[PDB]
Amino acid sequence: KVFGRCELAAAMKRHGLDNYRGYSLGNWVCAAKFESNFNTQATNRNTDGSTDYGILQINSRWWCNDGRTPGSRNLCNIPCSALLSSDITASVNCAKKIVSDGNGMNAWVAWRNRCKGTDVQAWIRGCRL
Ligand SMILES: C[N+](C)(C)CCO
Ligand SMILES: [Cl-]
Ligand code: NA
Repeated sequence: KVFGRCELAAAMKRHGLDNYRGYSLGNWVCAAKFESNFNTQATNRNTDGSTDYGILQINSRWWCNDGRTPGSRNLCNIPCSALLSSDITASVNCAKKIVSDGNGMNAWVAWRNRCKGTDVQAWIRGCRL
């Protein structure tokens, strides 16, 4: 599924992301925009052979099992495919574990390089929330 902007902001809020670990909703929307263009089916292979999955491009090195990332963990206890569902519940739940891991939203390099420090509220501007 490709979410609309305000559609995704609404789903994220309903699953308790808005201000989670102190990150306002625009931060999550901006990160998903640059990680996946709001497409739940987005995948991207990394140089190390791990893969990133879903709206927040969560990585198989640590967070999910895909059966093809040697030496990796599955700290969210999920198949990476669950991260590609139209229902964002597994991506949100695993994102809450990632953003709690110590480095906050710096875990997502596209958030640090394209969202951090910017006027992230613009991403939820005009949305009924
Ligand atoms: C969300 N991760 C930390 C797993 C990677 C970003 O693409
Ligand atoms: Cl933080
Ligand atoms: Na894994």
